[PDB]
Amino acid sequence: MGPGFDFAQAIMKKNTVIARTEKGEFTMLGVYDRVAVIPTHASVGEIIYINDVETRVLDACALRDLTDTNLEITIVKLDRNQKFRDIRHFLPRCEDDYNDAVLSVHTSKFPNMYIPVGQVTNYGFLNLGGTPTHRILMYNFPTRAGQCGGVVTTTGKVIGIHVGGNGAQGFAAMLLHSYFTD
Ligand SMILES: CCC(=O)Nc1ccc(C)cc1O
Repeated sequence: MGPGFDFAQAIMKKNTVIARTEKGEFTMLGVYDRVAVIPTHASVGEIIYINDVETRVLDACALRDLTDTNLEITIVKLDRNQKFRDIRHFLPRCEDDYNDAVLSVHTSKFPNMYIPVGQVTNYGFLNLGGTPTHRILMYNFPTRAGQCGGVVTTTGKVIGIHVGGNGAQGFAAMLLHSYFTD
């Protein structure tokens, strides 16, 4: 409907796949080459389904900060025959607050879904399902089951992936440029 939705659509149409694990279907953001991200609670194993195709996982790493605190991001390298568009230049370098974000989801349950969530706070620490988690973004939208892995964007930046909610607020794990240096 406007330039926020425009940037979000451009990311969804080229840089997402539907990932299926034993824990469900998730929006999965492709970042560069065969490297993507997914919430760590997806419990990625040695095999994953990508757009309903059986795919070997070449590597998977559940990220933690240097205090050995969960970040809820798993980086996955897929044995796929095609590379993602390189979007690392859209990733923020530092922890920040944001205005006017969009949360975008693409699954069998919620195809072509876009939500204007408004202001995003650098919330920091969250007890996420009992697990102490750092680098959490918060937005005041009543997000639901089915939105995990959703992409959080502003105009020109890809800032996080949706990892939870409390019925009134939604929570995303930050993406930082430093997670994807090669
Ligand atoms: C029910 C399985 C379980 O451990 N759930 C769970 C809760 C919180 C987080 C952060 C990850 C999770 O995997």
